[PDB]
Amino acid sequence: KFSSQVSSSRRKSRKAHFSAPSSVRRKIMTAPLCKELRKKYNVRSLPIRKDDEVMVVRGHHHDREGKVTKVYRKKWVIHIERVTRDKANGETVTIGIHPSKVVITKAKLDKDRKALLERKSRAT
Amino acid sequence: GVAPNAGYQTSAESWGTGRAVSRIPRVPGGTHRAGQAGNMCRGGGMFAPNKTWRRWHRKVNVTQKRHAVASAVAATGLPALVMARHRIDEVPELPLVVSEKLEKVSKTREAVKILETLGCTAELERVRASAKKLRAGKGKMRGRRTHMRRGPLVVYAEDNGVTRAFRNIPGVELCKVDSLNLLQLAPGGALGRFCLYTASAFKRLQLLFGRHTTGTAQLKKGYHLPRALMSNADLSRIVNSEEIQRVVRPARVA
Amino acid sequence: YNWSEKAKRRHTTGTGRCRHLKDMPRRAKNNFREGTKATPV
Amino acid sequence: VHLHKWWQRYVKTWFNQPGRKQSRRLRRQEKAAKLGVVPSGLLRPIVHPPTQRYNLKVRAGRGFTLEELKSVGLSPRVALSIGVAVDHRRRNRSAESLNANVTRLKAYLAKLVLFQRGSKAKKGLPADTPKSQIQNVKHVKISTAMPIKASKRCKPRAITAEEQKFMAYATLRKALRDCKNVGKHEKKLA
RNA sequence: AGACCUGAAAUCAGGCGAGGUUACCCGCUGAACUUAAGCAUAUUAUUAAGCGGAGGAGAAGAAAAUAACUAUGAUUCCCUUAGUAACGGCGAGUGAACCGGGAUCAGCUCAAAGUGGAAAUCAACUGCUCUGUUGACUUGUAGCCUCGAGAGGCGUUACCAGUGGAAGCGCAGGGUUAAGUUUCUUGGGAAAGAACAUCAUAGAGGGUGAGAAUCCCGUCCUUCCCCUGCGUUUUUUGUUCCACGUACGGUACGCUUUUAUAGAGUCGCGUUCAUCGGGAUUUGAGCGCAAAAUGUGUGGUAGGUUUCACAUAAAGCUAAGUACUGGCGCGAGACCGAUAGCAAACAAGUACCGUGAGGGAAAGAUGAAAAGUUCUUUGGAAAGAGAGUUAAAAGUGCCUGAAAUUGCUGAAAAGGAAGCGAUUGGGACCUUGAUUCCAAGAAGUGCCGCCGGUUUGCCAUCUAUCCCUUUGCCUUCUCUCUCUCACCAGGUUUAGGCUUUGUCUUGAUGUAUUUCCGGUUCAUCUUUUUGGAGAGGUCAGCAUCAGCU
RNA sequence: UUGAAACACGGACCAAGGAGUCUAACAUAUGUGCGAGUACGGGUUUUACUCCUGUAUGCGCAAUGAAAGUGAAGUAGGGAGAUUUUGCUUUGCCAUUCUUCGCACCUACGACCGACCACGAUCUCUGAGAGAGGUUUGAGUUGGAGCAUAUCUGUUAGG
RNA sequence: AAAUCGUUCGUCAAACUUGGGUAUAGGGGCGAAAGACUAAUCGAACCAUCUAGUAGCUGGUUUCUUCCGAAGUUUCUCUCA
RNA sequence: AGCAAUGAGUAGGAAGACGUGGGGAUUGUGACGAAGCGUUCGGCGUAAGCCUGCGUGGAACAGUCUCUAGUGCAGAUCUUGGUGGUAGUAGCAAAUAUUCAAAUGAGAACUUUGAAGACUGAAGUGGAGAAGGGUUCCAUGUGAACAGCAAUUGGACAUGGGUUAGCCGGUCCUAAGCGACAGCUUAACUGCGUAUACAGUACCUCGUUUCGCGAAAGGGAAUCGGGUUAAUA
RNA sequence: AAAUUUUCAGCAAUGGAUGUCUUGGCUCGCGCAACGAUGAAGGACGCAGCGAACUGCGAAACGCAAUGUGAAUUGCAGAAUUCAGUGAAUCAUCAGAUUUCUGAACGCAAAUGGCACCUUGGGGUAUUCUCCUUGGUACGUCUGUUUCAGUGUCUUU
Repeated sequence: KFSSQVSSSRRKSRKAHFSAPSSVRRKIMTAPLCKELRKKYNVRSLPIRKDDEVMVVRGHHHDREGKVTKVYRKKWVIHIERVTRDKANGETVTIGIHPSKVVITKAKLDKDRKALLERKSRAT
Repeated sequence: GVAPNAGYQTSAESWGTGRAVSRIPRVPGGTHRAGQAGNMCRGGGMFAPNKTWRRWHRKVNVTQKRHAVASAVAATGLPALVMARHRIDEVPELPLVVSEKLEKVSKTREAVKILETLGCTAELERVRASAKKLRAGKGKMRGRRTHMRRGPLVVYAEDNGVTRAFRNIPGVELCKVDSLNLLQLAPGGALGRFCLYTASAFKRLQLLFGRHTTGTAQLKKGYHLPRALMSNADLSRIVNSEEIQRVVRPARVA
Repeated sequence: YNWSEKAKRRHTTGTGRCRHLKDMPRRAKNNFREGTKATPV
Repeated sequence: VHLHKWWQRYVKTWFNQPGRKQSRRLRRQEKAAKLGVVPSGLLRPIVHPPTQRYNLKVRAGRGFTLEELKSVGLSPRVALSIGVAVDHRRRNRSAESLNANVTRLKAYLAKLVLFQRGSKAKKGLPADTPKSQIQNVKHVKISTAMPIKASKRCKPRAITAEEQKFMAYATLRKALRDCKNVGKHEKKLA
C-alpha cells in the first residue's frame, strides 16, 4: 500500500508465511509482555525463547501459567510445563499453543536478549 | 486470456470409421490416457478461446463526459437525490461547503471530529457496519474480500495534508476539482453522492463549467453547459396555469 | 529439432542440476566480487 | 479484407501505452536532474516545408546552416556546446529564410547566460558573465523557451486602377496554355 | 661462405576459436495443405521445417537521398498518407513511398601527398616509479587530411592539460519504529453480539481454536534514518557545490589566393533465374561484355539531340527512442477453481508404453489439537462387541456425501409388457363466540400540561441576490485578421469589487414544534382474565327475480 | 424425408463436461452528444483510471473527365398545418365553404456545373468570349448534414 | 493362440538348413516376381510438425410464454445433393 | 379502467419474462447454524421457475437497479467417470495318474516324509553354456493382495546373506566392413578419403605403406586330481 | 396366501456429483543483462546416525570456511553445552575452499574403468626391470622463439 515491492495479494502473503524459513519464524512467533514489564523496558512485544515464564490468556487454559519448555517452530507452537493432557493409555502429552495467545510473565536475559531491549526502546 | 495451445499440445488423430467408436481424434500409443479422445472432451480445447485482443476499453466523447459530470454535480445538491441513492438527518445544508482552514488539517484525529460536528455520524456508521462482512461469491479468493459502502466525498482546491487526514477514515474518498472523475461522483451509474466541498474548491467550479445562460466556460476551451429541451422542468406549474386551462375542454367520463 | 517442442522441453537448461548456473543470479547481483571477505564488526 | 496470412503471430497490442508514457516521463525527469541549470534539447531553425500543399506553413527544421552561423559569428565547430543544431546540408536559396533564422539566433544569444569554467573569467572561445549574474531559471527545454504562430492578418487596402480592370481568369488561362505550347510556339515564330 | 624469399617441425613461450539457451535480433535455404467453389500462372509465402551467427538489445545510420516547393535534410520507431499509386488467368487476391504531426536526437575517419635536416610509430621480454635488449616495419608504421572543404600565403586576437575539499548519488547485506486482549451473553474455542475506551501519514495483505485497525508479523512515516562493504563526481547511460590554478605545445577565427584532389573485373550494359506494388526490369545473383574525369549516378515508359536540378557509389565507426511466450527479480487481475486452470496445485515431463524417433497419465480436503480408539471380551488372525477420546466420530482414499445401482423393512398392484392423458372414487397422511364492542382488575407505555435547558418560525413586516435592465466604471482574465502596430488601447468571454432601476432569505413579532433530564403525575392505547351484548366460516335446502335455453 | 409407431439410422442406466464465439472492413436501423463541423504525443496524477491541451490528419463541407483540366432560376399539381368563413345538441362537433400562405415528400418540367457532339458577334488573337444549341452523358446541383460513440441484424475474411 | 492343435502330407547331402558379425532406408531398399517383404503397419513404412489441412456431404446444436408466419416456382450458373 | 372483435401452426422473424458465474451501487441474512443435499409439511405462477416446514449439514450466502459473460442439454456410433441387466450364466475338459498313512497347522484332495502305482524313455520333461533377463539364487519369517479351486506352499511379501583366477573368457591379431589424417566437394548439413615433408650431449649410415575400430563360435603363451559352502569354484 | 417381478417411501450399502475451500495455473504491466577449454548445459555413479523417491551435495559428498541473526532441530534416536556464548539452526547471507566418472570433451579408444607413451616423487642383482605415485600428450589459429628444407632470387668464400 503506497509502495511497490509490497504485495497485497493473498497467495503471496500465504506462501511467504507458510514456507517460512526458520530464521524468519523467530519474528513471527512473538509474544506480548505483561503490563508490569511494559513499565520497565518500554516494549510492546518480544520473540519467545525456551526458558521463559508465561501465562495463557485465550483458549481452554485461560489464566493457567508456567515455564515454557519447547518452541516447535515447524508447527508455530510452544509447549509449557503442567499444561498437558493424557492419551487413551494414561501417558502424558504437552498441548501446543500459539504464542500470540500467550503473554510473558518474566523473560530470560542474555547479553543479546538484554541488548535487544535497548535496541527496541530507542523508539519508546 | 487463455494460453494459446492449451488443449492442442498432443499428437492425436482419428481412428475413424470401422472401429465402432466416435470419429473424434484420439491419443495414440499404450498409459490410460492412450485411446482417450475437441471442444467437448476432457482435456480438450475451449470453444473460441479468449484472446488478449478483445477490445476492453471504450472511448467516450469528451463533451458527453463533461455533460455527465455536470449532471452528477447537480445531483450533489438536492437532498431528494442524495437521500434516495446516505443519512442526512444531522447535516445542516447541501451542498455542504466548509472553509479553507480544512486544507491545512493534517491528522485523522481532527478529521473525524469535524465530521461529527457537521453531522455525518449516521453515514459514517453504515460503512463501519459493512466493513467486516465477507462478500458473497468467488471474489474472496481474488483479493476482493470485502464490499464496503461509499461515504463522504471531500473535494479540494490544493493539497496541504487533507489527503493524509481523510484517506484512512473508512470509505471516504478525496478528489481534486480539476480532475472530477464521474466514477466517484456517480457510483454504480447512479446520481447524487453526498459531497463535502472546500470553499475555494466550491468557488473554482464556476471557472471550470461556466455560466449556464452563449459564451464559453474559460478553462474547458469551447465548452458550454448543457441546455434542456424544456426551460421549466415540470408539467404541473405549466399545465395548471391560466393560459392553458381556460382553452382546455371540460373533461369527460367513459 | 523445432518440429518437436515437447522434445526440447524434456532436456533443456534447468531440467538437470544446473551446478554452475544456479549460483549465477546471486553472483551477478553483487557484480562478481573476487578475492575478499566479509568483515568482522 | 487482408487476413489470409497467419496474422495471429504479428498482432501488436497497446496495453503498454500508459506504461510507456510513464517510462519516457521518468527519463525526461532523470535527465533534467543531471542538467538542472542547463536547458535540455537544442535550438532549431524556422523552415518552410517542401511541396506545394505545405508550402504556406512554417515548422521547426533540423539545424541551422554554415552561412547563417557565419553572419552571427559562431563556428560550426563549437555551436553544439551552447546548444545550437548545425545542419551542413541545408542551403539558403532566399534572402528571407536567411534573415528569419539569423534573428532567431541573435535573440537566443541575448537570452544565453554562460558560466565561467573557473576560477578566473575568460573572454570568448558570447562571453564570460561575471558574478553579478542575474537569476537563471532551471532547464526551460528550449523549444518552449523560444517557440515557432502562423502570423495572420492583412492591412485593408484601397482598390486601385488596374485592379478592377485586369481579368484574373484569362491571366491564369494564358499562363497555362503558354506553358504547354512552348516548343509549338518556337516553330510558328521561326 | 653470407644475405634474402618461400615452405615445414615442436607436448617450444604466451594467447584466441569450438559447445549450450530461444522470447526478441542477423544471414542463407525453402515447401505443401489451403484460396481461386475445377486447375496449371497467381495465392498460402519471399511463411513452416532445415543450416549457420549474435547481443542486452540486434540490425540501420550521417545521402551516388527526396523533390520540382517560398523547397527539405543520417538511421530507427509511432500516427497518417492508404486499403491509395501500382501489381494481378486486370480473376481470386496483393499493395508500398514522399510530404505532414510526434518519440528521440550526435555526429564522424580512413584511402587518395608533402618527416625525408634525417620510423618521429607499434608489439614482446627484462628494469626502476619509464630505461634497456630483441623483433615488426620503408612491398609504409606515427603526425597531417576526408569535400561541411583541403592545402600553402598573409594577419591578428582568444582559447585548450589541472589539483584540493565539502557534500551525494547508486548497488549489496543487515537493524529500529502507533493503539484493548476492558465487563457481560452464546460457544469446544470470541476473532461473533452488546456496552465502554484507544490509535490513525497505519481501516493494504496475512496469521492466530469462527467476520481481529488496537493479540502477532506487517502496512503509513520510508526513494527516510542508522550501521558494514563496494562503486561513483576524474571513467557521469548530457553538466553539482564553493576554494585555487596554466600555454613548452596545440586549436580556432579574419582577409586573400587557389586546381597536389576524392575508392575498378567495380560501375554500367546484354542475357538467364529469383524477388518486388515497382509496370520495355524494384532489388539481388550467375555468365558474357566491361567503362569514364568540366566525370559518374539518380530524376518511376524503351530511344536520340539540347538544357536544368539533386547527390558524390564501388572503404569504415556510432548512443538514444524500438523489439522481448527465454533467463532473472518484482507488482497486478470484472481470469480458472481440481473432468477447470499449464500435460503437471501431490516424489510431473513422474509412473508407464514403444527397438527407436517419440508417446505420456491418474492422484488436492480427518481434526482447533493425534487427543489416531489403551483397557475387558470372542477369534488362528483380520475384525466384531462393550468401554473410551472429541464440540462431533469427522475413524485413516477419513469435510459435505447427489443420481444410476444394490439389500432389508413397511405399503400396495400384477390372466401374454409397463408407463402415460382426462375424470371421479378408495386407502394412508396433512390441515382449520372470527372481526370486534362495553364494564372492572393487574401488567405495560409513559403524550400534552407545569418548570429549567434547547431548536424550529404560521402570519403580518422591512430587506438581500437569483434573474434581466442598463447605467458609472475600475481590476484581472480570455478571444480577435481592432488600431500607428514591435507596444499600449478598443471590442468578445470569464470572474471579482461596485452600480441606476423594477413561487429555495436574512434580521425583529412569537400561531406553532422537536429534543433533554429532574419531575408533577396523568392521559392514552396495547396485550391479557372475568362478566355483559354480539358469529363468522363452509356445504346445502326452499323461495323471488335477470339472462340464455 | 412428400411420407416414420416402422422390417430407416442414433439411443443400456446416472452424474459432470459439451456447440454461432472473438477481431477487422463495411452497411441499414435505433439510442446519446456536438453540429458545418466533428473526434500518435505532451502536460498533470494517489500513478494501466481521471483531468487538461498545442500542431496535423481523418471523414464531411463539390462534383466531373481516361487525361490536360475545368468546376454549380426556379415553376406547376397533390399535400401537413395555420387563417378567413359556411353546415349541426348550445360556449364543441365536422366540414373541403372560402382565399391566404402551403413545410416534408412524391409526380411533371426547367435552369446552372463537368464530359461528349456542334456552332462563335468581338477583342490585349498560342488564348479569351457576348450569344445560342443538342432523341447524348454524370454516382452532378437547386441556400449545406455530417462526425464521434453505443447496441442489434446482415455481408465478407479469418480454426 | 490377433494363425494354434490333431491325423494326413512335401523335401531330406543339395539352387540345403542355421547362429553371430557386416552392407542396402522410404518414390528409397530388397525381390528364383506374389506388387511379395521392409518390427502384428505396405499399390509407397513409422514418428513429429505444417494442422484446429479442406468438405456444395453425414450427425448434433442446451429456458418459458406471447404475436405474425412461408417455400419446393422465375431467370443465370462446369448448374442438376 | 371501459367497450368490441379476434385466438391452429413446422422453417423463419419479432416482443415480454424465468434462470446461472463474476463487476459497480444499495438493502440485508448468518456458529442460538450460511451454502449444498433429501423429503406424501406445503404454497404461488399459464409456464420457464420462485417461496417455505422438517431432517442432515458445519461457513459463508442472498434481495433490488445496473454492467459483463467460458450463461441453461436427452440425444452428437459425443467426452471422462461411475453402475446395471445379461449371471452365480458361458465356462475352468489337450500334454495317460494318482492313492494310503503319519508329521506340521486355526484349517489339509493340494505342504513335507515314508510305502505303493505311473509317466518322461537319452535328436529326454536329464546334465551344461550363448542371446535375452537382472537378484528371480540361498536362509529364516508372514497380516493382506498375487499364484483364474485351495494353500501351512511360492519365481509372491519382508529382513538378512551370497558371485574369490598368471593358466576359464574378455584383453592381443586381423576378416567382411567401419571411423578419422592429407586433401576434395557443399551455404553448411552431409558425401568421398591409401594421400603424403608424418639403428650404430654430439657425429654418421640406413628409411614405401597411416593412425585406429571391427570375432566372449575365426587366429591365440600356460592346469590338472581330490576335498569344501545354506548359496561360489 | 406365500415366493417372485414392478412401483413408492424409510434405514443401510455402493459411488464421488453438488457446495465451501486453495502455498497451483493463466494473462497483462514494470525492471535487469549474468553460461562455456579457469571445462558449460545435459548425462552416469555415489554421499544422511536410522532414506526408496523428490530437493541438496561430490570421497571436504542433504555438506566445509566466512559474515549476519542469537537458541534450536524434530518422525525417533542421540548430542545434551552449544547456553551473559569467540555460539544452537533442514536458519539467513555467501565474497573463501572442495568439486568422483563424464560431456564441446582433448593421449588412442569404447556395450572395454580397455590399450599406450612421456613426466614428478618414492619403493624394491640394474643405464635398459617391474611397482606405487604427481602431472601431462586432441584439432584449428595468431604473435614471438628455436631448429630445419628448397640448382626459389642473389652474391661469393
